[PDB]
Amino acid sequence: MKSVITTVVSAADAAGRFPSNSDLESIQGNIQRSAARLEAAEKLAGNHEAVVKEAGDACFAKYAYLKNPGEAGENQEKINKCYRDVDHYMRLVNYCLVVGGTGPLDEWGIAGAREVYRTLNLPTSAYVASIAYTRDRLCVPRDMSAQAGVEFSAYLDYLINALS
Amino acid sequence: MKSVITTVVSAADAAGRFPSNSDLESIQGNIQRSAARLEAAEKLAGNHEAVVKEAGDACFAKYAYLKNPGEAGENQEKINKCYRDVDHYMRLVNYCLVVGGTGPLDEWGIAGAREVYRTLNLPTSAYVASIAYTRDRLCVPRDMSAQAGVEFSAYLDYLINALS
Amino acid sequence: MKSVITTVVSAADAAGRFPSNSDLESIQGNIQRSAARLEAAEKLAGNHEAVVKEAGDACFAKYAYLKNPGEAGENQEKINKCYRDVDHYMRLVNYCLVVGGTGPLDEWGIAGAREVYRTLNLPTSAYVASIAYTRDRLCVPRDMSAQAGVEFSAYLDYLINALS
Amino acid sequence: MLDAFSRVVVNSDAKAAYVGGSDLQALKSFIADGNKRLDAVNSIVSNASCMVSDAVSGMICENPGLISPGGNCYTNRRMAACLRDGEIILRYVSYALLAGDASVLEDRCLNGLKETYIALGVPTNSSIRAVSIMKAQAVAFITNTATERKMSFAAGDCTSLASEVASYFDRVGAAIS
Amino acid sequence: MLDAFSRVVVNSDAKAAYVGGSDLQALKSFIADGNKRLDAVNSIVSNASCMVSDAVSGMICENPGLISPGGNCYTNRRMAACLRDGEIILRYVSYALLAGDASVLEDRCLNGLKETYIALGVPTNSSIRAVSIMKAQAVAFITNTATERKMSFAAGDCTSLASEVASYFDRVGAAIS
Amino acid sequence: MLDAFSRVVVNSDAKAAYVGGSDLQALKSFIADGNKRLDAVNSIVSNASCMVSDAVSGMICENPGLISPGGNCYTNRRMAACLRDGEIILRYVSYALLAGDASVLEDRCLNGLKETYIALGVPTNSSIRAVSIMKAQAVAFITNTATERKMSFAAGDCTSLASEVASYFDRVGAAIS
Amino acid sequence: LTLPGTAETNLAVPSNAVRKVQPYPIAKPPSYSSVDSLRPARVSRMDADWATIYEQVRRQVMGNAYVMEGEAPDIDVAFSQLKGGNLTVREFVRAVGKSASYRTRFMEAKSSYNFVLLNFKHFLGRAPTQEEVSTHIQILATSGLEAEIDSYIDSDEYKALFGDHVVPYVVYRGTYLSSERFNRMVKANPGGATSDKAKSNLNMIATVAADLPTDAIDVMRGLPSPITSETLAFGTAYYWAKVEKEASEGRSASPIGEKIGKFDHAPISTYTSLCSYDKVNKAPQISVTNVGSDEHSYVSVTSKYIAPDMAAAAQMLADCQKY
Amino acid sequence: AKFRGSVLAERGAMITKAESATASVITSLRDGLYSGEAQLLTASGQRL
Ligand SMILES: *C(=C)C1=C(C)[C@@H](Cc2[nH]c(/C=C3N=C(/C=C4\NC(=O)[C@H](C)[C@H]4[C@@H](*)C)C(C)=C\3CCC(=O)O)c(CCC(=O)O)c2C)NC1=O
Ligand SMILES: *C(C)[C@H]1/C(=C/C2=NC(=C\c3[nH]c(C[C@H]4NC(=O)C(C=C)=C4C)c(C)c3CCC(=O)O)/C(CCC(=O)O)=C2C)NC(=O)[C@@H]1C
Ligand SMILES: *[C@@H](C)[C@H]1/C(=C/C2=NC(=C\c3[nH]c(C[C@H]4NC(=O)C(C=C)=C4C)c(C)c3CCC(=O)O)/C(CCC(=O)O)=C2C)NC(=O)[C@@H]1C
Ligand SMILES: *[C@@H](C)[C@H]1/C(=C/C2=NC(=C\c3[nH]c(C[C@H]4NC(=O)C(C=C)=C4C)c(C)c3CCC(=O)O)/C(CCC(=O)O)=C2C)NC(=O)[C@@H]1C
Ligand SMILES: *[C@H](C)[C@H]1/C(=C/C2=NC(=C\c3[nH]c(C[C@H]4NC(=O)C(C=C)=C4C)c(C)c3CCC(=O)O)/C(CCC(=O)O)=C2C)NC(=O)[C@@H]1C
Ligand SMILES: *[C@H](C)[C@H]1/C(=C/C2=NC(=C\c3[nH]c(C[C@H]4NC(=O)C(C=C)=C4C)c(C)c3CCC(=O)O)/C(CCC(=O)O)=C2C)NC(=O)[C@@H]1C
Ligand SMILES: *[C@H](C)[C@H]1/C(=C/C2=NC(=C\c3[nH]c(C[C@H]4NC(=O)C(C=C)=C4C)c(C)c3CCC(=O)O)/C(CCC(=O)O)=C2C)NC(=O)[C@@H]1C
Ligand SMILES: *[C@H](C)[C@H]1/C(=C/C2=NC(=C\c3[nH]c(C[C@H]4NC(=O)C(C=C)=C4C)c(C)c3CCC(=O)O)/C(CCC(=O)O)=C2C)NC(=O)[C@@H]1C
Ligand SMILES: *[C@H](C)[C@H]1/C(=C/C2=NC(=C\c3[nH]c(C[C@H]4NC(=O)C(C=C)=C4C)c(C)c3CCC(=O)O)/C(CCC(=O)O)=C2C)NC(=O)[C@@H]1C
Ligand SMILES: *[C@H](C)[C@H]1/C(=C/C2=NC(=C\c3[nH]c(C[C@H]4NC(=O)C(C=C)=C4C)c(C)c3CCC(=O)O)/C(CCC(=O)O)=C2C)NC(=O)[C@@H]1C
Ligand SMILES: *[C@H](C)[C@H]1/C(=C/C2=NC(=C\c3[nH]c(C[C@H]4NC(=O)C(C=C)=C4C)c(C)c3CCC(=O)O)/C(CCC(=O)O)=C2C)NC(=O)[C@@H]1C
Ligand SMILES: *[C@H](C)[C@H]1/C(=C/C2=NC(=C\c3[nH]c(C[C@H]4NC(=O)C(C=C)=C4C)c(C)c3CCC(=O)O)/C(CCC(=O)O)=C2C)NC(=O)[C@@H]1C
Ligand SMILES: *[C@H](C)[C@H]1/C(=C/C2=NC(=C\c3[nH]c(C[C@H]4NC(=O)C(C=C)=C4C)c(C)c3CCC(=O)O)/C(CCC(=O)O)=C2C)NC(=O)[C@@H]1C
Ligand SMILES: *[C@H](C)[C@H]1/C(=C/C2=NC(=C\c3[nH]c(C[C@H]4NC(=O)C(C=C)=C4C)c(C)c3CCC(=O)O)/C(CCC(=O)O)=C2C)NC(=O)[C@@H]1C
Repeated sequence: MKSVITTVVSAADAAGRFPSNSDLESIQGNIQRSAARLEAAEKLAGNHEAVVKEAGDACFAKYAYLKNPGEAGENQEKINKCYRDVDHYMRLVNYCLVVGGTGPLDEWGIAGAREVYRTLNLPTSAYVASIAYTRDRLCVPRDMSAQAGVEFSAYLDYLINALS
Repeated sequence: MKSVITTVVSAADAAGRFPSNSDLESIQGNIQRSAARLEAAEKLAGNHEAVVKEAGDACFAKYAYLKNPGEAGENQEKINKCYRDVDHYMRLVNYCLVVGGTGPLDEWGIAGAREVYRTLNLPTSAYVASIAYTRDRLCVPRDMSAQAGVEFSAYLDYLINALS
Repeated sequence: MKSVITTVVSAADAAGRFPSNSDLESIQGNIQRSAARLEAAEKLAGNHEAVVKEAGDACFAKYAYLKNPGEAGENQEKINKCYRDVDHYMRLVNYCLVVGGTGPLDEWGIAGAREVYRTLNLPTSAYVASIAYTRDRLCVPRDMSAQAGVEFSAYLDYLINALS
Repeated sequence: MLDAFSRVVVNSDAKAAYVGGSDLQALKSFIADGNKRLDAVNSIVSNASCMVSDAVSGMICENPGLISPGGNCYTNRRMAACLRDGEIILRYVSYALLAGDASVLEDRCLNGLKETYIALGVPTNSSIRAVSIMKAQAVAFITNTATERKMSFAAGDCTSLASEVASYFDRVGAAIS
Repeated sequence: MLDAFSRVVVNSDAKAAYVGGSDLQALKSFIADGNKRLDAVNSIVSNASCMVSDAVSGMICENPGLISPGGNCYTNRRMAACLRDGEIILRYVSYALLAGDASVLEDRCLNGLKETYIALGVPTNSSIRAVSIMKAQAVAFITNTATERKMSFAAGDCTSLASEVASYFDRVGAAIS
Repeated sequence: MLDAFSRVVVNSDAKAAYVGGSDLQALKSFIADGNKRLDAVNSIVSNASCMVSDAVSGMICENPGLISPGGNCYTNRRMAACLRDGEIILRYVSYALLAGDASVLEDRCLNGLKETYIALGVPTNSSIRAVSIMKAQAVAFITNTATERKMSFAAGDCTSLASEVASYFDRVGAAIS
Repeated sequence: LTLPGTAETNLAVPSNAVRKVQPYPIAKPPSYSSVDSLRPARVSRMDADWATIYEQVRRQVMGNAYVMEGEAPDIDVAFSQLKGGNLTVREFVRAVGKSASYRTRFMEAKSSYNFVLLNFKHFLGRAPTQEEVSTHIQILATSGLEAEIDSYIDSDEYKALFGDHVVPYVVYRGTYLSSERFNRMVKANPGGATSDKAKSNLNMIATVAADLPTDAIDVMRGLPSPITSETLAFGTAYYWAKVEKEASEGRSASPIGEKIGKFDHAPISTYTSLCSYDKVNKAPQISVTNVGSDEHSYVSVTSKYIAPDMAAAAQMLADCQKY
Repeated sequence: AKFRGSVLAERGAMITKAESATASVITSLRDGLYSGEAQLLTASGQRL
């Protein structure tokens, strides 16, 4: 959605011009970066259930007060929706690593979150604690490459800056 | 300030163009009409003490109730305002014959007049009878010429229609 | 579409006012002018085969480079459209002397003319070479009267000033 | 705005005087020389594209530091804006020649041109030269003494319109100074 | 609005699935012939003013009743809009060749073009001839088989980029008929 | 509005000169140390909501006369409008760091800001302290000498980017004052 | 009331604390537009008088309101300061939109979707998209009436098209940002004697600007174009479709049958269960309340309720390989 | 007209080539070429 390609074919469309020589030069930078972030997305796609069951309970280790009766974890089935909420964010991190920008994160996960989590009383501080843990469990030669770990970590703290 | 010259130069300025042939020949109609309306303006200028005293008492000879107490005429000066208020309306008709349009009658005599006389309780029907006495006074070889009297009649019942 | 009549009934419609004594005076000027422009419209509409044949090759005697290969009129079907392109413009001058304004020349001959001739690579200087030949060819007592040739030569350099 | 027929009725409105036959003889003589005024706007607007382009090219060829980099008529965007600025001025003069007084040149064009050209950086002394060439072209077109163009006129004198249109072109130079 | 990378993630959000590894080598092959996609858009947009003038005037020469009084390309006012109408079409099919799918073509140009043209009087089966001349011009440029302008490329084969740019020109004729 | 490459070609346009081998070499070093510039923007925009919440609350702990009534950051409404005021300034600085000069910062953020804060009564000396803590925060993250967070880079010297970002933050302080 | 020279109020960007009023009106957009040569000219502040300006504000910004001589005294106050130089005609339509006369005939008498559709017609002279609707309808839930009107006038679209000295009007551009942006502008803006007053809901553009599909009906677009573009299409050819359209735009027929919601039903002879088609899919709607001794447990036979055709997916989706 | 159209590019290109030679012989004469002791020892280099 908000990729490299759509942000230059919509600026050509609003001025009413053909794709220029500077518009093709932005797609040239999409060539050299695609080796880094599609091995950061292929790594996340085959490892996704392991990384959300270790970043999901980093919320509950840190914020353990929200398992009391009266809070956002009353029973067992809310905690399985609490893992379902954090598996949705890792899918959109995987979708925004394929596309090349923050397209799927902005239109599907960020927009509307200020009103849903406020009215359903789910704390944004305890969503950030699940995303800040998996940013810091990454070390750049073990899990991926060097620049694969940059662009995986670049879309994670964009989500933390959006939610806080 | 609304004649045949200022309606074509404020219509060509709105489109941003030079005075073309349709603008140049609508002022040809201000050449072959001005022999009549400048004749009828000269007869109004040299007779304006006479044609307000034939006409201004006609509102008191017909709407006779205004000279009663608690009314629009109590003293001689309020009657002397009424021969002054109609002499302004004969001065502006003299202004319309020399300009060649309905310029000074709109900008000085008609605009604002409906929310003056409603406030000050002056009847507009007692204005019209002083104008409509003057409209049927026209005797076509006697007062002015035959084509001078047509344009003199036209500005008088534009004023009646704006006061009706 | 742009006349003496249409400008004064659109200035009245924009204010929401009646036909006053101003715009009645301006169509008086359409009476004294249409004796003189309807014989320029009559002289053009019975002599138009001769006046576009001798104006078309005043273009090609000034610009003989247009008959070269790759240029604007390079074969006989493109030379025949040039004499059609000139005859289209002389017919709209005949419509402007009948209407009495620059109406048919504006919306059928001039609007979009700069877009078409820059896309199809037609020189506008070789269009004004055909129009300004007929402006200078006109003799004042021979071809028409004096004031028929004032009106004929005024719509010709309306067309020159819109193309130059 | 105001034409010559209604300039004399705002003077009569300041004393509430009926405009009679004393000051009408100036204004009956307006319609006597009324065909001469209509041939004089026709000789201006027929040659109006040649008058604009010759005036700015004579301004360029007498001050050629406007074409130098950092000049004001430097690029294509600024030379086209000077040609567009210069045909506004010829348009609003020919309204005021057709009306009779300059009450539309002063309110619709010149009211706020001096402080507009200072905030833009337009040189004012070159703008006097572009309208003084246009003043010299206009008095050569309505007195029929242009060297490369002759139009067909009736016989008579037309020097009281040439002195009138020189006063309209000198009001332009007095406002932007 | 969507490129080829966003097409496969709105196909995999519908299954609630991650974009894995077998749905990437059809997308890593998009990047590998990515320099030929960039040369193919460049050879359309370079000689594109010759494309929309040869297509419209070659549509005129096969139906010369659009030039007759009553045709829809009669005056200068309508011919200037027809040459402008044709280069919106060439603009949006080069946005769709650069991106890799026709979602900016299907949304911002073709959704509502049929009801625009029916309400305005445009002959909708003479407009398909101007798009089908433009399809023949575009596949002769990105296979370097034009007879009057050759361009300089590397050696190889672009017959699948020419095969999908014909599939965007066919989508214009199917949204208009 | 401009970047570092178009700052070069507006200097050569003043002399009507071709930009060639003398001052091409200053641009070939801009491209060569160009991945250093893109890591340095990326570290600013990744710590941006901690960085603006610490510089505004750092301004409060310097001067606690803004929490008393009569203060300008007194209310709950004015604390949100100051914490939004300070992240506009961070957003236009990171445009100017990514571009290469401070002409996006002059035209779109600092035009009329001095006249706004005077007419609002926003105190000037408390605002320079708000961007000075943002200046000390910016040079810590892009020389990687931050005490609470360390990011992974390749090794080398980036001190001339950190001397360029402090000239952008000193441009904001000089125009507010 | 403010000051005898002001160009902008309320200080939304910092660059209006230094901004001057424009000395001259802004030019037209520089694309071609063959339809704009068949249109009347722009009414601006410099060329027109105050009889032309107050009529053309009432013809575009107020629709056709039929404002009487005593009613709207608040617009007479804001016109008294327009003539004094205290606010521009950009600020004069901001005072008109935040007045109580604009509220009582467009806000509190129309609907909520329908209020946003008229504001693009009155202030911008076009019709929105669905993404433009849903950002202007959040301001009517979280910030009220006056912050919604302030987003049109302070937009970038307003100041490029009209600026400070031009009355709003229907701009014909040539190149549009989508082809559906053209023919929804023309549909929303017809000519004389139209007056969106007792048209109590639009209901045709209220469902066409709810889909980025459903390009609307071409006889609502061939109608309000300028003539000499639609002669030889309106003798008696498409003319009768215009007659039907104007009898069904007035009285406001709902498009649940023909335009949105499109269920090709079965044949009539293939069922013959409950006899006639008039009463075929009727089943009763029963609602009880059970509060004390005031209930009115009224069973009504409701109408032909149709399949949602959107809530049935879900079906063949929630049970595709599952269930 | 067809004959000129086919030879216009041939003719202007051969005139540009003849003037590039004159410009080269003038900068070469001033640059010290043709002043050598081996050029003045010939009879055709004395005429030049
Ligand atoms: C450059 C160094 C340079 C010029 C460019 C040119 C500018 C210039 N022109 C005049 C005088 C006139 N120009 C006229 C215009 C036209 N003549 C025509 O017949 C056509 C229709 C039209 C456009 C070419 C006219 C009529 C005049 C007046 C002379 C005359 O009677 O013919 C001036 C002098 C103005 C002045 O300074 O008073 C200048 C500077 N001249 C250049 O030197
Ligand atoms: C001074 C500018 C000229 C000049 C002018 C004279 N014109 C005379 C008569 C005349 N002129 C026109 C042209 C004009 N009238 C129109 O209605 C229109 C178009 C709508 C135009 C362009 C006409 C029709 C007439 C005939 C009327 C008549 O002859 O009375 C003229 C004769 C005296 C006079 O009418 O005042 C003069 C002197 N002649 C010149 O030599 C200079 C260059
Ligand atoms: C501009 C000249 C371009 C260019 C364009 C090409 N045109 C191609 C084919 C083509 N052109 C026309 C129109 C032409 N034929 C006519 O009969 C008439 C007039 C009556 C005209 C103007 C047609 C009909 C076609 C064929 C379309 C089809 O087959 O469906 C073309 C491709 C084939 C070819 O090379 O001829 C191109 C590239 N050619 C150029 O070099 C400049 C850049
Ligand atoms: C958020 C925690 C960031 C972060 C920010 C940094 N802050 C840096 C310096 C700094 N911070 C403050 C405010 C703080 N000090 C106080 O005394 C009070 C309360 C009264 C507060 C809230 C001040 C005053 C300063 C110093 C300003 C200056 O030096 O001119 C800073 C630079 C120093 C350092 O590297 O530690 C940074 C990077 N630090 C982080 O890592 C997270 C992401
Ligand atoms: C880098 C900081 C350290 C290091 C850390 C260790 N990580 C260990 C296990 C581990 N790490 C992750 C997250 C990681 N795996 C992924 O698949 C992805 C995303 C693609 C990420 C960021 C997870 C989920 C786990 C658990 C098991 C696993 O999947 O690998 C680990 C083992 C200790 C343990 O069992 O917890 C260590 C020591 N290792 C290093 O070499 C550098 C210093
Ligand atoms: C006489 C036939 C009427 C009549 C006349 C009165 N008019 C009074 C005041 C008045 N009239 C005007 C309009 C007048 N003034 C102008 O300047 C012009 C046009 C240039 C016109 C037509 C104005 C503005 C005013 C108010 C100013 C003033 O006080 O003079 C008036 C006095 C009203 C009062 O004192 O309450 C009278 C009596 N009223 C009549 O009884 C007959 C019907
Ligand atoms: C024509 C319809 C009749 C006729 C009528 C009479 N009018 C008489 C006197 C008179 N008329 C006016 C108005 C007139 N004078 C003007 O100065 C102007 C406008 C500029 C007009 C319309 C006045 C002021 C007077 C009084 C005397 C005077 O100053 O002229 C009149 C004599 C007495 C009377 O009945 O009012 C008659 C008979 N005369 C005719 O011969 C035909 C039949
Ligand atoms: C002759 C002196 C010219 C010249 C003329 C050519 N005009 C060509 C095409 C053309 N012309 C127009 C405008 C004209 N057609 C109209 O219908 C009307 C108004 C009713 C006017 C004024 C149009 C719109 C077109 C294009 C439509 C078409 O192709 O018929 C033309 C053909 C160009 C081509 O083949 O591509 C020529 C050659 N060319 C000359 O040599 C001098 C400059
Ligand atoms: C030419 C090859 C065609 C033809 C074209 C005409 N199109 C006319 C007007 C027009 N076209 C569009 C669509 C265009 N504008 C856009 O913004 C987009 C998509 C983003 C597209 C595709 C619009 C919206 C309009 C009208 C609005 C305007 O012009 O401002 C047109 C003018 C009709 C007339 O006035 O006579 C023509 C002639 N018609 C043909 O005959 C051939 C087949
Ligand atoms: C098919 C349309 C052509 C053709 C295309 C090929 N191009 C090949 C390589 C190549 N192409 C470009 C042009 C393009 N890339 C850009 O980045 C930009 C501007 C931003 C443009 C205009 C470049 C730079 C390269 C270099 C890559 C390289 O050589 O390593 C190519 C080789 C295979 C490939 O690289 O994919 C082909 C086949 N060749 C043809 O013969 C048809 C006509
Ligand atoms: C906080 C660290 C400051 C401080 C900030 C305040 N700013 C207030 C309002 C305000 N700020 C701007 C400028 C900003 N908006 C932009 O769009 C751009 C760039 C394009 C910039 C730089 C504007 C235009 C406004 C007025 C709009 C508004 O009122 O929201 C503000 C609110 C004032 C109030 O109403 O109380 C505050 C508190 N003030 C401080 O004391 C510290 C130093
Ligand atoms: C008259 C004695 C009729 C009658 C008339 C009513 N018409 C009402 C409102 C109305 N009429 C028009 C059309 C008119 N206005 C225009 O601007 C144009 C053309 C340019 C025309 C032909 C419009 C547009 C409107 C609504 C505008 C507004 O609200 O002011 C009307 C008002 C209805 C009401 O409020 O009750 C009436 C009563 N009704 C009759 O009974 C006789 C037959
Ligand atoms: C009457 C007893 C006075 C007097 C009044 C005049 N006021 C004139 C124009 C005018 N007045 C205002 C201020 C008014 N408008 C407002 O919105 C508010 C407060 C919210 C107020 C107090 C404005 C803005 C204007 C200009 C707009 C307009 O009405 O045209 C005025 C017209 C002047 C003229 O052109 O002749 C008058 C006569 N003047 C007096 O002599 C007494 C003291
Ligand atoms: C939730 C209980 C429903 C459901 C709701 C959705 N409504 C969506 C959009 C929408 N709703 C309205 C009507 C409402 N909004 C208003 O502003 C007003 C009054 C002025 C009313 C009555 C409108 C007008 C709109 C469109 C504009 C907007 O976004 O608010 C909606 C979004 C659809 C989408 O784009 O995906 C949803 C999901 N849908 C459900 O499934 C449950 C049953």
